[PDB]
Amino acid sequence: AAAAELRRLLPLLSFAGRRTGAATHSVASLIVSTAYSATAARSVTNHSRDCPVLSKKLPLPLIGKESSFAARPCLNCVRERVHYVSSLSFCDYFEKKCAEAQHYRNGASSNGVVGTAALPKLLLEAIERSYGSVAAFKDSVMLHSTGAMSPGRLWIVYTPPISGSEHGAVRLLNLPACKVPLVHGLWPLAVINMTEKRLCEQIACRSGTEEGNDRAGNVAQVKLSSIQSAIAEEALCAMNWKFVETQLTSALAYYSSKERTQTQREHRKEKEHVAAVRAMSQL
Amino acid sequence: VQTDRIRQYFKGLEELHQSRRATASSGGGGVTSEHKQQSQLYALDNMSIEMHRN
Amino acid sequence: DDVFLLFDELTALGARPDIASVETLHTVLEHAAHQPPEWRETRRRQLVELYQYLALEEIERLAPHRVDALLSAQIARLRGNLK
Amino acid sequence: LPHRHQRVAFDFDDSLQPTRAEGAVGAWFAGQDPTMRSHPDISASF
Amino acid sequence: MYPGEYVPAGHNTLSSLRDELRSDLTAQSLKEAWMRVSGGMYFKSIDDYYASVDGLDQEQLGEIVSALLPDLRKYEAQALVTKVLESLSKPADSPSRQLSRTITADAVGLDNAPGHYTNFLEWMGRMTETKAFKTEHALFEFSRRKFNREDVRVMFENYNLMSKATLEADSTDSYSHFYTVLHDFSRKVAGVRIDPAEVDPET
Amino acid sequence: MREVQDIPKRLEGQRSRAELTSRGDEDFAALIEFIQGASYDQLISGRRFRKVYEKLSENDDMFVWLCHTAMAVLNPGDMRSRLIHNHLKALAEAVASGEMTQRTAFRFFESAVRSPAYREIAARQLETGTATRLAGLAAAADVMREMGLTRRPMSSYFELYQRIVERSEAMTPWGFPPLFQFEER
Amino acid sequence: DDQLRLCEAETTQLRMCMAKGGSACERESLLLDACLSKVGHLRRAISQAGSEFNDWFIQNVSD
Amino acid sequence: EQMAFLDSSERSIVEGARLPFGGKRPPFGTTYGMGERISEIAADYAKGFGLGPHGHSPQHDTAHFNTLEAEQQRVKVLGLGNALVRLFHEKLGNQDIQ
Amino acid sequence: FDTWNEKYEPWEHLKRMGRLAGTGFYIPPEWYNHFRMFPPINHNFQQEKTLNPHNVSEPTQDDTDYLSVERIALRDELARKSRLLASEGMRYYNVFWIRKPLDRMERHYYELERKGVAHSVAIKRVLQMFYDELTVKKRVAAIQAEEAKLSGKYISMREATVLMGVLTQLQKEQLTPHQVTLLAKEQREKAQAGEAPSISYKVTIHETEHDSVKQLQELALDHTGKSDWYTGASPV
Amino acid sequence: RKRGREGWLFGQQVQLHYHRFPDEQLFTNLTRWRMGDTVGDVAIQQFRNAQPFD
Amino acid sequence: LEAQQQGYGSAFRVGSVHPRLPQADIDGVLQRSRAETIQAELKQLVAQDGFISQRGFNERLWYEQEHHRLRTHG
Amino acid sequence: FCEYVPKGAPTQVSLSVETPYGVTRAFRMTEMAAAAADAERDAKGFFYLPRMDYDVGQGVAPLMSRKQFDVQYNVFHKAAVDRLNAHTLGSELEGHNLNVVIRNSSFDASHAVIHAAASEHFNYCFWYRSLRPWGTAVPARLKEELQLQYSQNGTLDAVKEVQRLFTVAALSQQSAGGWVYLVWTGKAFDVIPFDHGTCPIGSDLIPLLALNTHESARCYDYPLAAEDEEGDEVERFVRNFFKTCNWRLVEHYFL
Amino acid sequence: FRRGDYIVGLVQRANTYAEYIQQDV
Repeated sequence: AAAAELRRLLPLLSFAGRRTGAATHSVASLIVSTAYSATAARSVTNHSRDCPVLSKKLPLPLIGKESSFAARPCLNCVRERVHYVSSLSFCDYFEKKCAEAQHYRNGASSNGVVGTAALPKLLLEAIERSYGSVAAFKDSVMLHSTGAMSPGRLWIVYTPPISGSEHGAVRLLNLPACKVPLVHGLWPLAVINMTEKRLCEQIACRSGTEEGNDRAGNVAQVKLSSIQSAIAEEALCAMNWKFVETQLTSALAYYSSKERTQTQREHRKEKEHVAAVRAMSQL
Repeated sequence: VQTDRIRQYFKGLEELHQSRRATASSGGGGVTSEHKQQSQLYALDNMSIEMHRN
Repeated sequence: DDVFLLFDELTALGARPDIASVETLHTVLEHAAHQPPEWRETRRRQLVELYQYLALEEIERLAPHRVDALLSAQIARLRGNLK
Repeated sequence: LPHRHQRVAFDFDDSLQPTRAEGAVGAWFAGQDPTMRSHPDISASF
Repeated sequence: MYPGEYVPAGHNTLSSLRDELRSDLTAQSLKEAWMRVSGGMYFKSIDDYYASVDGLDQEQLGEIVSALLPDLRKYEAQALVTKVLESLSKPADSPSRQLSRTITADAVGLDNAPGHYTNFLEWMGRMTETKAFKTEHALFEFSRRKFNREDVRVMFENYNLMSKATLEADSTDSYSHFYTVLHDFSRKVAGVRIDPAEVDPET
Repeated sequence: MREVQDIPKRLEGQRSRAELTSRGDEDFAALIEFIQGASYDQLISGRRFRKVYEKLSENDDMFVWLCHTAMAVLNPGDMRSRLIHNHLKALAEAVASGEMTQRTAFRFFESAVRSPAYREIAARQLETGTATRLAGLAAAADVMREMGLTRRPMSSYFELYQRIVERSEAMTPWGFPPLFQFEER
Repeated sequence: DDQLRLCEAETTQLRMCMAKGGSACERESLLLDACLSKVGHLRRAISQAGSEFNDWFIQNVSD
Repeated sequence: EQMAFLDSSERSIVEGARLPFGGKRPPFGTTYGMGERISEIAADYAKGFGLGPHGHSPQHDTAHFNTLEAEQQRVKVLGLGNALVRLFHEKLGNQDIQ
Repeated sequence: FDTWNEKYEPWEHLKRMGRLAGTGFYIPPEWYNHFRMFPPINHNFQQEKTLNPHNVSEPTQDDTDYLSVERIALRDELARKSRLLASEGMRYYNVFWIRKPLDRMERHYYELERKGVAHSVAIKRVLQMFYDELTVKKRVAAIQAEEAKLSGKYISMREATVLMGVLTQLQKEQLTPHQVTLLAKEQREKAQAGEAPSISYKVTIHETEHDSVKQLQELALDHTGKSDWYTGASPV
Repeated sequence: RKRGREGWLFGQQVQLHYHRFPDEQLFTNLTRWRMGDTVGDVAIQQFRNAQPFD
Repeated sequence: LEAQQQGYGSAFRVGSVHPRLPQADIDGVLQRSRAETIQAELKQLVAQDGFISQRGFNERLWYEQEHHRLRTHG
Repeated sequence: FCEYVPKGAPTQVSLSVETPYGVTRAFRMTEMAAAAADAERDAKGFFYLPRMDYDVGQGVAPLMSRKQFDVQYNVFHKAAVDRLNAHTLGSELEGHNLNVVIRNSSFDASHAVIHAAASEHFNYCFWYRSLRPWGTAVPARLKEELQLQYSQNGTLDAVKEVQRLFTVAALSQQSAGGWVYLVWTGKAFDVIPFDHGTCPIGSDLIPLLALNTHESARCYDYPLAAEDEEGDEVERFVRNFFKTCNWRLVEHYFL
Repeated sequence: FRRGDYIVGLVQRANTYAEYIQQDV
């Protein structure tokens, strides 16, 4: 449902580079173009005077609904509303590409012993390179499941630096409601759904079966640790690991690429230069 | 003496940042104008000649 | 502008400005120049009148004690400040 | 005053003198509380 | 080593300034970092610090932190200044926080502890900050007779100066007028003449 | 004569009655009679100050007794109990008004009829006999709230809390030599 | 029994033979007096520590 | 009850100071037992009875209600009111019912 | 010293007060009104009469250590090895209702004993029952260190130096609130817009050490300066 | 009867204890408890129950 | 004065605010939640958990560190 | 006879509508309920579920249902406690009232676990306090003060502005994973959007109203309207909360 | 209530003795 607002809103901001396309504007790159400076700069950027959100008039999600907002857009929060919605589509699509694309019968169709035990070898080559043993990573997710300040999605990301084909092969990372670790600089291999909405709908169904004889009952003995380990085990069992492998190959493809080192190598020459004329012109 | 080696020390630190303040501040509180007048001149506490017979 | 009214009253009631008391003003006049320049220029000339009087009153204090080092040290502060 | 192990007027709340027996008595309290380590009146050398 | 006396849990005594900066905001790691970064400035209370910076309001210090930390909002930004200032000194109180200490402690309500042990630990200490303590605290210093003749004059001129209307306005509390009649002495528990020249203007 | 005899004007007649109805806050009037020693009319008189000490320390004979029963009787039992708390309010009625000397009052509270098998029930919660005070001091301070001892409400909780902390410093803080536990020859 | 001053006997002895070379005892200004300034507080700490004791055992131990 | 439930013209207000003891409990050991019997008599008429909410007598040895004014703070935050009244009295507004 | 408190014994009062009020010519005091039916204990005798020290007759003042010497031996060995385990619930005051890990684990020690474990091994293991329990509790602390620090609303130590590194600058170098107002704006620029013979140029602005919110979005682009470097799949 | 209540160690008439109650040093530190003054104190942790040597 | 007795300072020839943003700590925060770093935190905890009798500076207890130099000398 | 009965069972005269299978099957449910008095005694912590004054057997009036109140009170909030009760022991913050454990644990990396749950503990606790089921009218002592500030010369937009200001404050909670408070900032009332794990107490302010934006606050009842209205049920939510608001409390803490 | 319980009055808001907060201002 996120496509509606983007094409409704990307005409506002010009600094994107692409817009009003069939998501030809890479909505990921939007989260990499609209970044920390969208939200983390809410105080300093000082939305242009007559900004409604700063006057606490128009909610940040519904700037687009107002047309007069297009007459004088709030510069940064536009990127914000662009940033957030873009992430929202991103997590969904990845959630879909990982779970609404889980139709691959990974084996035994089981919520059981598999967890992380039957998966492609390269990850097993990469997991044990980071997580010591595959069993350890099987329970570490449970900890990234149980432990979360705000209930959020657990992600998997790769960290480049060491070229010993070991570094950051897998790093689990849970995050708040709709932040995608792109902005942190981390290639999100796989995403886990531990969202608040997903859990509460799991609460009612497992709450009792009842046989319809005694009475309509309600339960409170459930501890969050179980249900939050119940889903995290189900999404680890029904996970689409080949799609993950596709990510890992592509994720490694970037950091292994010469052009990456090159695009960084072209950039400082581009950065150091523009900083030079500054010192020269001021004298 | 150990505990006292601490108390006698930390005052030695706080006296600095106090005495430093008079020289560091923008002409901050140094010798007080009432201190210049009333408490400067020789008395039993300040530079007094001998307070004992013999 | 309110501060340079205060300094006038306390001296009107009888108090004398001392060197540290004047550098208080100089610190306000130098840094807070967001006022139009003429308002500075009445102070930038009046603030000098203090120093020139302050130094004249400064030497008469250290006059008889035949101490030139402190005297040269006291005027040193007064010289840089008017620079 | 007569000392503890030689007294014939036992106080109201103080333990009266313990019994004397060989230490190997743990088995004789089979059916009692299987966590009772020792009875505070069974003494080895009293 | 006294029996029953033990080194605190995890408080590594054998630490030094030579050792690296501890990675935890605690009572001991901060004041240790305050030794290196700040030297030796160890104020008694927070407003002792403000006296050093010569009149800087908290919101002003709340400004500079908002720059160093763009993520926090304004009223989140000021909170940091209070913390670090209250960490290195005795964590202080305000008539707003003396209400804050109530709202958090009243919200939880009655505890499920065996004898409501916490609530008593709360309600007892609660009374100690009430005016009706500084008043009674003064009386104990009054009965112990630590004042001089100069104070009696000051207490007395506090009594003449209060109007009978204020008495019935204070006799309500049954403690408040004692705070006034003992105003100066309540604080004194905590903390060469130059005549005009009389010359003949004529001769 | 009344001060050396320690007796107020007894309820002789209708005059004396209304003499003792609207007395008011005796704690403050004494502090006014003394503080006025600095006016021109009179000089400060120790005999007037001495009058204050008793007006403040009427109920100290009682206040001293509570710091004992709470902070010196280890394992008093659950003072939250109406049974135990009533024992105190009854005895607190006796230390104040002087019906019973402190030492006798103490030996009542310690040997008050508390519980059947009281030693054994304690042996489960209490290992070394000692017990917690913030349950006791809760009830201890609660007595002089129930019994209208002082006009100032905080005087009760204070002089309890203030006597303890000063006593918390001397060696063997709590246990007293029973010869000197209270006023005695 | 705290005979504190290690500076003391230096005067008390070497003055007995102060005809050693020839002079008065001007070194004692450090030894007999200034060596107290390092401990003058410690002596005050002792007395009150001892005074609280003479006050203490009167409360319980004394007869 | 006189003050806020009646108009200022027709309400008799009894002052406290003019009362015999000032209207509050006298200090205990002072008044020959005159005041103590009053509050005692007062409490003897004001003590409760019957099975309360917790399930015991108000004078039970273990179950103690009104711990640190919990029931007092309970009513103080709930508010003895009615949504039905709150709506109606809003809709009536300034006008008098008459 | 023999009858030092017999005249003040409670019974001797209530015994005497019994026959006093019984005569009907002595209005009984308040206490005897109440202690009439709650009479004190029968067998609470002074040591001054029962000439035995161990006779702890008073039921309330009773002092005794029920902890078996073996248990005092056991719990001391577990405690002394690991301060954190000993001082779990007693760091400021003994808490009634929560259970102390020492207790819960000293319970495990008995089970390992009866399960065949020799003492020396049981102590090494049962202590680990804490160190694998504190593991997660201290691990999760590092897990929720990410969610907080990465969110940016929480300050680790490295940024805590800065605040005091600034706070020290205030009193060490007195800044008029006017000057402080600039230190707000002049630092916010370096904080927001900062970044890491005319000689070519210095070590200057093109490589600095300060961290800026600007630098963050650069550290999202892998130094490419383009929105599109992430080759992975994305909504289309 | 001549000696009276006495102690075997040095005739003391009270049992030796520097600290007895499990929450004494807490209660005297009440003001500093609610006000968070004693969050990380050591003297209230280290010597809460320090009792004299045997 | 700085010129009369303090005059011949400089015996030879007598006559920053840097702020540092939290999230910028990229690599440090990442690794420190893995076991390899946590087990290091916990093993250190094991070391500083035995009943330590010191409670204060063994150099302030000069009779201790001046013994610790003596072993260090040998 | 309320003490002996398990934590939730009913208490009344049996209508004999239950057969032997009706009873014995219930008895087990009473039996396994004893596991509470075991577990609660072994899981007893320094912090706890704060008891609700208004009885919540029926769901909070119009705002919430009882199904929605089982989740937050009995499942989530407890899980916000269990974290704190667990992590407080061992830390120097062991055994402290909330106002001490909040600030001391506030704003630091490692301690964030406490500041997460504790600052949430008070949060969920205050959301119970703010809800009086059928709603109460704002006392005049406030209806004058709210009127002074939040009507920019309007026709008594005292609460009317407050309502909207919340909806903008809640919609601004773009995460939909935070809290919303009407805090007294020492000078001015202003609703502040609060992220989960951070309360206004950590911000030193005096909170007055608590409003939950977490989905678990609305998850079961409110998005039903959203699935039929397609706009913002959260707007429909906020408009319904003030039919249950408690200005009576925010009067006490006003002074 | 309705049955039983300006600019000048505003100033007073901001027996024998309370007469002067009405009067003396």
